Amino acid sequence: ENLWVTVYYGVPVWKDAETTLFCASDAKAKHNVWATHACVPTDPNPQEIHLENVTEEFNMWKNNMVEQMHTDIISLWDQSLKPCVKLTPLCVTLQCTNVTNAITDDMRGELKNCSFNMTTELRDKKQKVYSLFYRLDVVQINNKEYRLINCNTSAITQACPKVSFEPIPIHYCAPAGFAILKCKDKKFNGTGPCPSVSTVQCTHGIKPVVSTQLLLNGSLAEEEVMIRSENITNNAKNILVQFNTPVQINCTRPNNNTRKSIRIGPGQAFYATGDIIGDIRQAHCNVSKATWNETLGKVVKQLRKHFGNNTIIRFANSSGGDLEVTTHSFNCGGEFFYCNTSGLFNSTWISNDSITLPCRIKQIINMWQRIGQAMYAPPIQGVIRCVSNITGLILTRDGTETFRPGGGDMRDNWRSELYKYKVVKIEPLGVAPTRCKRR
Amino acid sequence: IRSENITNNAKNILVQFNTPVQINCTRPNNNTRKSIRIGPGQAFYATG
Amino acid sequence: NPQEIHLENVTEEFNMWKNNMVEQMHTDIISLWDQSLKPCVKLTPLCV
Amino acid sequence: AVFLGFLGAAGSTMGAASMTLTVQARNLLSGIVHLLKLTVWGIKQLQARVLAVERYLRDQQLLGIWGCSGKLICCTNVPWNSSWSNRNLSEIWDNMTWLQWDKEISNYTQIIYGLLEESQNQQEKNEQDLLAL
Amino acid sequence: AVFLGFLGAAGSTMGAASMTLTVQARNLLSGIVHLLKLTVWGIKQLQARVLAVERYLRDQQLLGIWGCSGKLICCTNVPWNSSWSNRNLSEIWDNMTWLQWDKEISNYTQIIYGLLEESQNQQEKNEQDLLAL
Amino acid sequence: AVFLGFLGAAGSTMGAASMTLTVQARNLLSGIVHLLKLTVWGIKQLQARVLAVERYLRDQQLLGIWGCSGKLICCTNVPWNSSWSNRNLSEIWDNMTWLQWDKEISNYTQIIYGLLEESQNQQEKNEQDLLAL
Amino acid sequence: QGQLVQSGATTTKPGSSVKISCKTSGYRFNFYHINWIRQTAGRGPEWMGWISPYSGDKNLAPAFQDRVNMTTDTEVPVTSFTSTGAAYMEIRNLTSDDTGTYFCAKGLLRDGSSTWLPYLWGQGTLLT
Ligand SMILES: *[C@@H]1O[C@H](CO)[C@@H](O[C@@H]2O[C@H](CO)[C@@H](O[C@@H]3O[C@H](CO[C@H]4O[C@H](CO[C@H]5O[C@H](CO)[C@@H](O)[C@H](O)[C@@H]5O[C@H]5O[C@H](CO)[C@@H](O)[C@H](O)[C@@H]5O)[C@@H](O)[C@H](O[C@H]5O[C@H](CO)[C@@H](O)[C@H](O)[C@@H]5O)[C@@H]4O)[C@@H](O)[C@H](O[C@H]4O[C@H](CO)[C@@H](O)[C@H](O)[C@@H]4O[C@H]4O[C@H](CO)[C@@H](O)[C@H](O)[C@@H]4O[C@H]4O[C@H](CO)[C@@H](O)[C@H](O)[C@@H]4O)[C@@H]3O)[C@H](O)[C@H]2NC(C)=O)[C@H](O)[C@H]1NC(C)=O
Ligand SMILES: *[C@@H]1O[C@H](CO)[C@@H](O[C@@H]2O[C@H](CO)[C@@H](O[C@@H]3O[C@H](CO[C@H]4O[C@H](CO)[C@@H](O)[C@H](O[C@H]5O[C@H](CO)[C@@H](O)[C@H](O)[C@@H]5O)[C@@H]4O)[C@@H](O)[C@H](O[C@H]4O[C@H](CO)[C@@H](O)[C@H](O)[C@@H]4O)[C@@H]3O)[C@H](O)[C@H]2NC(C)=O)[C@H](O)[C@H]1NC(C)=O
Ligand SMILES: *[C@@H]1O[C@H](CO)[C@@H](O[C@@H]2O[C@H](CO)[C@@H](O[C@@H]3O[C@H](CO[C@H]4O[C@H](CO)[C@@H](O)[C@H](O[C@H]5O[C@H](CO)[C@@H](O)[C@H](O)[C@@H]5O)[C@@H]4O)[C@@H](O)[C@H](O[C@H]4O[C@H](CO)[C@@H](O)[C@H](O)[C@@H]4O)[C@@H]3O)[C@H](O)[C@H]2NC(C)=O)[C@H](O)[C@H]1NC(C)=O
Ligand SMILES: *[C@@H]1O[C@H](CO)[C@@H](O[C@@H]2O[C@H](CO)[C@@H](O[C@@H]3O[C@H](CO[C@H]4O[C@H](CO)[C@@H](O)[C@H](O[C@H]5O[C@H](CO)[C@@H](O)[C@H](O)[C@@H]5O)[C@@H]4O)[C@@H](O)[C@H](O[C@H]4O[C@H](CO)[C@@H](O)[C@H](O)[C@@H]4O)[C@@H]3O)[C@H](O)[C@H]2NC(C)=O)[C@H](O)[C@H]1NC(C)=O
Ligand SMILES: *[C@@H]1O[C@H](CO)[C@@H](O[C@@H]2O[C@H](CO)[C@@H](O[C@@H]3O[C@H](CO)[C@@H](O)[C@H](O)[C@@H]3O)[C@H](O)[C@H]2NC(C)=O)[C@H](O)[C@H]1NC(C)=O
Ligand SMILES: *[C@@H]1O[C@H](CO)[C@@H](O[C@@H]2O[C@H](CO)[C@@H](O[C@@H]3O[C@H](CO)[C@@H](O)[C@H](O)[C@@H]3O)[C@H](O)[C@H]2NC(C)=O)[C@H](O)[C@H]1NC(C)=O
Ligand SMILES: O=C(C(=O)N1CCN(C(=O)c2ccccc2)CC1)c1c[nH]c2c(F)ccc(Br)c12
Ligand SMILES: *[C@@H]1O[C@H](CO)[C@@H](O[C@@H]2O[C@H](CO)[C@@H](O)[C@H](O)[C@H]2NC(C)=O)[C@H](O)[C@H]1NC(C)=O
Ligand SMILES: *[C@@H]1O[C@H](CO)[C@@H](O[C@@H]2O[C@H](CO)[C@@H](O)[C@H](O)[C@H]2NC(C)=O)[C@H](O)[C@H]1NC(C)=O
Ligand SMILES: *[C@@H]1O[C@H](CO)[C@@H](O[C@@H]2O[C@H](CO)[C@@H](O)[C@H](O)[C@H]2NC(C)=O)[C@H](O)[C@H]1NC(C)=O
Ligand SMILES: *[C@@H]1O[C@H](CO)[C@@H](O)[C@H](O)[C@H]1NC(C)=O
Ligand SMILES: *[C@@H]1O[C@H](CO)[C@@H](O)[C@H](O)[C@H]1NC(C)=O
Ligand SMILES: *[C@@H]1O[C@H](CO)[C@@H](O)[C@H](O)[C@H]1NC(C)=O
Ligand SMILES: *[C@@H]1O[C@H](CO)[C@@H](O)[C@H](O)[C@H]1NC(C)=O
Ligand SMILES: *[C@@H]1O[C@H](CO)[C@@H](O)[C@H](O)[C@H]1NC(C)=O
Ligand SMILES: *[C@@H]1O[C@H](CO)[C@@H](O)[C@H](O)[C@H]1NC(C)=O
Ligand SMILES: *[C@@H]1O[C@H](CO)[C@@H](O)[C@H](O)[C@H]1NC(C)=O
Ligand SMILES: *[C@@H]1O[C@H](CO)[C@@H](O)[C@H](O)[C@H]1NC(C)=O
Repeated sequence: ENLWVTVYYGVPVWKDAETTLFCASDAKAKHNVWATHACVPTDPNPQEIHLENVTEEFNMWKNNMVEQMHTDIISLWDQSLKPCVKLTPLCVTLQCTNVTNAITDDMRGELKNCSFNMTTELRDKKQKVYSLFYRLDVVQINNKEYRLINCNTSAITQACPKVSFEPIPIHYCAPAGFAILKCKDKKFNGTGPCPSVSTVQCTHGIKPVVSTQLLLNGSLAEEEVMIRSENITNNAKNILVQFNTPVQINCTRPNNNTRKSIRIGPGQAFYATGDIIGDIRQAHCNVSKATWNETLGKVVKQLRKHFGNNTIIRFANSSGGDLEVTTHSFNCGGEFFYCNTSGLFNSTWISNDSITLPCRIKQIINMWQRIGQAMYAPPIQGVIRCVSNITGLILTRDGTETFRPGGGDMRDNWRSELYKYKVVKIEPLGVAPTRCKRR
Repeated sequence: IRSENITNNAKNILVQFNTPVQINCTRPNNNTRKSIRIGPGQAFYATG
Repeated sequence: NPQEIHLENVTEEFNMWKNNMVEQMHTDIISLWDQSLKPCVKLTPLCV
Repeated sequence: AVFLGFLGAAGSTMGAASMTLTVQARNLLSGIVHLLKLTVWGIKQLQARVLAVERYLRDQQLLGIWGCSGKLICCTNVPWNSSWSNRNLSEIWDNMTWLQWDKEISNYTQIIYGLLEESQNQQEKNEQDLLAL
Repeated sequence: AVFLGFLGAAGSTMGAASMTLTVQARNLLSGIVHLLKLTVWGIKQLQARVLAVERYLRDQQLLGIWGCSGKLICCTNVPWNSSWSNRNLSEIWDNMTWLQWDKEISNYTQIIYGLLEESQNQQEKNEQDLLAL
Repeated sequence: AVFLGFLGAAGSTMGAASMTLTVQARNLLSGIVHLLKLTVWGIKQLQARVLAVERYLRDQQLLGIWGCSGKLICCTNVPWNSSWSNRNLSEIWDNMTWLQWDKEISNYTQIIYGLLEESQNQQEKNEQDLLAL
Repeated sequence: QGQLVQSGATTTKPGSSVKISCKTSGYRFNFYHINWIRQTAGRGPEWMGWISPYSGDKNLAPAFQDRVNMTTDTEVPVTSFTSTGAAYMEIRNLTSDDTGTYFCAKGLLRDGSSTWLPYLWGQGTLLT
């Protein structure tokens, strides 16, 4: 009856918002391209507070964190490439032959032995030097004259070889007065009201692994194998499936490579591919045919929940596009693999040893956003072999169903890890009536 | 009319109208821009 | 007026060999030189 | 006892959450947010630092122009206009949560913030007129 | 009523302006000043943000070491030395404006700020000596 | 009188230093720390500015959640557990300095900061229950 | 708001055991108890018992102590404050003297001295 306004400072109420999210990382110390040394050390006690009775609305497809990580990663690469060697003198006419012929017909042109004139430390004196280049990095002229793949579109820079491409777990954190909300629902769709909710000062460790088709080294579901898309009934919206069991994939570039330093100027050094010690073999990836068949069936079972227990779905290989999107392209040991994937999506399923993936290698990779910039990955010495799990996929429907892979948008990778998070802002001020009066 | 020392001839006079006197300008030549590749990713735009 | 306040009765531990100011001045001076050399003439054509 | 943690009583009743206000009060400025390098992570952190102190003082400023400086629970002289919410006390403090309460009182939140502002400008004018003897 | 707006009573008498202090109190930290890009407009805005919070807390710090935390009108125990201004009350609060008043009291403004500072250090020492029983 | 200056009584007894608290209170935010140029000295100064306001408000925040907003010497209702220090008053306030006192009480400083925090959350809950009549 | 749709009004004969359903909408099913009330024709209205859709803790009158099984399943979130739930009612050593109209009613408040009080009722169901 006698009710006055009563002010409360520190009430558990929040609203959705967008904010700058800073990074955290664990102590490990060279320097990676992700600059995780320049982040605040993560707490050895990642405090997670459970929000009893709370139910929040989530929407991983309007989430702002993925739009910020997609830009942070790109800013991390541009920052790390700035002080490295510009390779504009390499955009010069190349005299190329095949390296060590007589193996398997049109697989000796897969990599070339190329010699060219080049600037020295003295601006007036030239040098004829030779290097090995993969076929995916050169084009003809129309004689045995070639040129770098990028010289008509982009300028080129080689990554400083002291920088590591190895992904390091990154923790995104909300500033003081903000919050991260986790959806602890073990069968969460990515959108809609989530029953179990917890708040965290920082997200879990997220390795910024940029892969195609197959999601690598990612986080796993705890039950079933979820499938996430905004409009699944729309064939133009990518399907982000996520396994609960990790299907292991082994990759290797078996050629024992040599890095030969070349002085292209005062203090400027281009790292050419010298020669190959031992056999000239084929880069490839293995994945257990048993586990892949099992895990490919789990996706079929959950794909039925959106298309019917009676319908038939089929897996086919990519339908074209740029090379990065038609193949399982990723980074392994510093070299950029581009793996033909037809041996993984060549299967039709009824209503009710290992397989090997032939991979080619590129060195002059282009930026995925703008045009006019491309990086030269320096050649890695020794033998390369990386071992990782496939934890998800990026599929595409066509409208008997058929599903094929793809997905050249980097933020689809971050969606697969930031789906369970949401950024809100604390509003600790609250007014409410009670029979209390000042003085 | 505005100046700091109007009695000084070396201080510019900043007059300001109350009515706007309209001015029309034109370059009537119909020009063409021709892109020229002066390097990898570098393009100079010449007057064709 | 460089104000200096005397701390009567106080006795502190010093260690100029673990001091952080010298590690910051050694880096500030180097950053001052790099900042001041950035906009100046590159002499790569002189390497001839 | 209980100690639900930071925002732990977000789903609890308004009266129960009104006993754990220091939990959310101390976490409005600390967190984890020593040189200032202007890198992609450095400019990021610097913004996260300045934004936190800004929003903290905006609340403390309103808490000041209402006579609630340094209070978690202050009472005012502004009476409750029933057009804000005709709900009874026992169906608010033992029923609703602070989230849904802010959802329905959000319209009149700017009206209430003005009534408290002049009630404090007039209370301190009366306190001066009383100590003038 | 009136509501002259922000600084609206700058030409009014000191007693009339002394009734619209919340108007200028709330506009000391808000204004319009979400990512921190370091552009020519970004470094500009970032400075405008840090400068505002700095000058705000310097005032609130002095307001604190005088025992006036969260007050628009606090009274002190420092009596008025007539050498500051021998003007009478009715010829100040019904006559002068706050601008010209600050013009003539500006000399002794540093003297007054010290008298209030130790009067607060001694008042809180007396309050402790009184609650010791 | 004396006026030992900023930190002048750092070697004095705790009772003597407890009479010159405004000396160190006013030097927590001013100093010498107008455009923001991002040079090697500019990014430096900008950090020195933001760090000072951060550490200042962290103290004032703790001073707030204890009911000591704007106080140099506030008293609490948390009694002194002798396991913190069994020393007598006359052998503390007329003997020890604040530096060595912080050296031996440093262990339990986090324990004490919690007892004052809930004593203030319960005191303001009792003050509301008393003005409800 | 709040709605509590009840099951059908079908009838059996003594010795059996029937199940009564109560479907809720427009409110958080877990935040209030679920009561079962009986309006027999040859007796004053009787409170059978309430159950917690959150804590699972049930409490019945001693007249129904070992003769009634009360169960509720977990809710389905619709919005941040709206869910859908269900409550079930059973009788063991059943006769024809237990005839009347049966209602389901949710609790009043979430805390205090009148937490479980039947505040929002269903349309009722006719029995044998
Ligand atoms: C991802 O998936 C990929 C695909 O699965 C996978 O790729 C695999 O990579 C590995 C390694 O990179 C490959 O392994 C190689 O295998 C080669 C072939 O090995 C098989 O064949 C030989 C020879 O077979 C003839 O001889 C036997 C009897 O010896 C007969 O029974 C046969 O029928 C056949 O003879 C008839 O047929 C011939 C033509 O077909 C006729 O010419 C002939 O007249 C006859 O008619 C077998 O001996 C092998 O058996 C061995 O392996 C079995 C398991 O299969 C084991 O039980 C046991 O260990 C056996 O020893 C096998 O069946 C190998 O040549 C090769 O190893 C040699 O080469 C490498 C480099 O080239 C050397 O470093 C290495 O040391 C080996 O050199 C020895 O052998 C050569 C060949 O003679 C000698 O010249 C040499 O001097 C040396 O001799 C020394 O070792 C001998 C034994 O090792 C010993 O006897 C000598 O005394 C001496 O000490 C290598 O192992 C594999 O093929 C790939 N997979 C496929 C499908 O190709 C990849 O790994 C996966 N993982 C990733 C990428 O991470
Ligand atoms: C999340 O949301 C849910 C649902 O809203 C909240 O659960 C509700 O909490 C309130 C507050 O605690 C409850 O109100 C109380 O109800 C009890 C009645 O329960 C007693 O009776 C049981 C059967 O007779 C008995 O078995 C219980 O004893 C123990 O057994 C259970 C077994 O599960 C155990 O879980 C219990 O914890 C007990 O240990 C139980 O004692 C009633 O006694 C209370 O009244 C007292 O308290 C009030 C003030 O709170 C006071 O005014 C009274 O005078 C009296 O002193 C009080 O009314 C409610 O029953 C819960 N369930 C609902 C509403 O469905 C939960 O708290 C929320 N959590 C968070 C973190 O937000
Ligand atoms: C800017 O600066 C100017 C000049 O300094 C300020 O104008 C002065 O304001 C003060 C405060 O309001 C005035 O003092 C008051 O004077 C009135 C006397 O005026 C009355 O008499 C008129 C003739 O008899 C009569 O016609 C008036 O009635 C209406 O008509 C005029 C027509 O223009 C209309 O404009 C008026 O507004 C009236 O509506 C008028 O009533 C006197 O009555 C006042 O005394 C009362 O109030 C004081 C406290 O304020 C109280 O103590 C008394 O007991 C009594 O209750 C008061 O003395 C002054 O006359 C104005 N003019 C000057 C000084 O030349 C202006 O306010 C400044 N504005 C700002 C925004 O700073
Ligand atoms: C640094 O550290 C040193 C050492 O700890 C501190 O020096 C000590 O200061 C305290 C506080 O002032 C002293 O305690 C007082 O002692 C006097 C006794 O001294 C009197 O007797 C002398 C001989 O009889 C006499 O000559 C003195 O008179 C003058 O002469 C000397 C000549 O050097 C001159 O230096 C003096 O300053 C005098 O002007 C002197 O009067 C005693 O009288 C005091 O008691 C009064 O005060 C207390 C409260 O303070 C009150 O409770 C009493 O009732 C009484 O009113 C007081 O006990 C101590 O003697 C000093 N020396 C030590 C401990 O060895 C120094 O202060 C520190 N400085 C800083 C900046 O931290
Ligand atoms: C790529 O092509 C270049 C051609 O420019 C190859 O370089 C040349 O390789 C030959 C054969 O190895 C070298 O000749 C050798 O010289 C040594 C030293 O006297 C001699 O002992 C050998 O018998 C042989 O004659 C030649 O010097 C070398 N030229 C240069 C400029 O290095 C290169 O080997 C090819 N690389 C690959 C991987 O195919
Ligand atoms: C997925 O995660 C795994 C594990 O984090 C990655 O495996 C790691 O791969 C790197 C390089 O491929 C290995 O570093 C190498 O170590 C060897 C042995 O010392 C050394 O010879 C090389 O020069 C290089 O330093 C690293 O040891 C290895 N870690 C483990 C635990 O196996 C894998 O690369 C990741 N895959 C992707 C696509 O990110
Ligand atoms: O951030 C990027 C970027 O475009 N990417 C995509 C490629 N990438 C991979 O890991 C990868 C995955 C599959 C096949 C090949 C490469 C890392 C991030 C850049 C930002 N500035 C860049 C620049 F100035 C030159 C070249 C690049 Br590449 C970038
Ligand atoms: C790749 O080739 C290099 C040489 O080009 C090999 O390096 C040799 O390794 C052996 C180890 O037993 C050393 O004794 C030699 O001194 C190394 N030579 C040089 C020039 O460094 C390397 O072992 C080869 N890697 C593989 C997997 O075969
Ligand atoms: C990928 O390679 C790894 C190791 O290079 C294989 O894992 C090994 O499996 C054998 C089974 O015979 C175990 O004895 C080893 O201990 C495993 N090694 C490690 C490091 O765990 C794995 O089986 C390979 N997978 C595929 C698909 O080729
Ligand atoms: C300037 O010249 C351009 C061509 O150099 C003219 O563009 C033509 O515009 C007509 C519009 O009727 C189109 O049908 C043609 O296809 C255009 N030609 C080209 C090559 O684009 C343009 O109209 C000229 N502008 C003026 C003002 O005369
Ligand atoms: C490389 O080998 C392939 C197949 O033998 C041949 O078609 C191609 O012309 C060769 N290129 C050179 C430069 O020798
Ligand atoms: C280098 O330049 C000379 C011109 O003097 C030319 O004859 C030669 O073919 C060039 N070398 C290469 C590898 O292009
Ligand atoms: C995702 O799951 C929620 C669960 O309530 C459902 O409402 C929504 O329609 C689903 N969306 C898609 C695209 O599957
Ligand atoms: C991928 O492999 C299949 C068979 O292994 C082959 O038919 C197809 O042409 C390959 N695609 C590319 C782009 O190399
Ligand atoms: C500008 O106008 C003011 C009006 O008072 C006058 O005092 C001043 O002398 C003028 N200055 C010039 C340069 O005209
Ligand atoms: C409530 O507020 C309205 C305007 O929002 C006002 O007209 C009315 O008089 C107020 N009533 C009470 C009782 O405060
Ligand atoms: C006024 O201040 C002067 C110094 O500024 C001082 O000498 C004088 O005693 C003071 N008088 C009063 C009455 O406060
Ligand atoms: C002192 O604190 C200890 C724990 O640190 C506690 O067990 C003990 O009861 C306390 N005693 C008093 C008198 O406060």
